[PDB]
Amino acid sequence: PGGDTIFGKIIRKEIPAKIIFEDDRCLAFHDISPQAPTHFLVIPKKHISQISVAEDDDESLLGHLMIVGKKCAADLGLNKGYRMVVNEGSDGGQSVYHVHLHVLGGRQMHWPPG
Amino acid sequence: RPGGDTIFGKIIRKEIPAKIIFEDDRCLAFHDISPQAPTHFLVIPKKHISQISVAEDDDESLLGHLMIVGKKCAADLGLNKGYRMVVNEGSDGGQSVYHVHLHVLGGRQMHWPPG
Repeated sequence: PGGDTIFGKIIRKEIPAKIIFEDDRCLAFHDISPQAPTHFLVIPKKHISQISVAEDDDESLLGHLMIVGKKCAADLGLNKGYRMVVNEGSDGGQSVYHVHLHVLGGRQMHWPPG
Repeated sequence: RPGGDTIFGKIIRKEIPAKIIFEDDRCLAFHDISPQAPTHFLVIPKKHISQISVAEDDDESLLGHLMIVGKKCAADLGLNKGYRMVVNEGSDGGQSVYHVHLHVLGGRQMHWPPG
């Protein structure tokens, strides 16, 4: 395992998180520093440090994060829409080196996206 | 019609011009006409899916492929300091074209919140 980051600790259930959905290969949970009325993350259980090092073999898994994200969004009542975000590196503002998909909604999201 | 009715379908079929970065059997990457960062491009599926909220379970590989292509193009374009990937859904998400698309933005510091 899950990796040497705080998201690894969350996957291993070593520290608490408000879990929305789990399966054998990913976990969705509310972000601890929410930027919208609904703001959650979907992360793979496989430790991929960042999107730039993902491989072709990971394509199904990455797509799974997005499908889980959109299903969780529907379940959380985000019927007016939402925004998904993946941050990479310094310029991307990536805060934890474990791949994570942000899903934000419950308010108008603006442009540019940061 | 292959590619759908939106202006992204027109781009897929080469009916309107675009600044194409990458093309394969599943997707197309091209620069955004209204960039919000020094580098700002889109990766879209050739299969028309109107928005992420209606994607099917069987679309997983294709959606993941958009991200792999996004990160490969970012590398090929020299975005070594990082970048942000964005999918907009519906009104609150600020979606203006109803054909699924992955934004990739870089070349400057991106801020938080992401809009």
